[PDB]
Amino acid sequence: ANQFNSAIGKIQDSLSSTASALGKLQDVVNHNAQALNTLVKQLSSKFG
Amino acid sequence: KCVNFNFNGLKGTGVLTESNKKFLPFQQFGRDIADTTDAVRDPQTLEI
Repeated sequence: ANQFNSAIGKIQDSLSSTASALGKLQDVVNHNAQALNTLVKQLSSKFG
Repeated sequence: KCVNFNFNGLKGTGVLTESNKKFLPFQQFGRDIADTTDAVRDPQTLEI
């Protein structure tokens, strides 16, 4: 129980310091925002 | 008020509110991130 309670607290310092540890959720919200953004700048094009 | 717009050919549909940004004295109109009409100075009175 001393090995378990120290290991749960090691998640708390690693996730609060490293912002790239949650990068698997970061590619979901950024590629969906990039898909909505490329619909915006395609309205400015003339299509010939 | 939702009205029609006719500002020297720059047509549109929306409301008119008071702008709080800084603008140029030679400026006819501005553009947003979608590169369309969003801010029009009056040709007689000068309200952007």
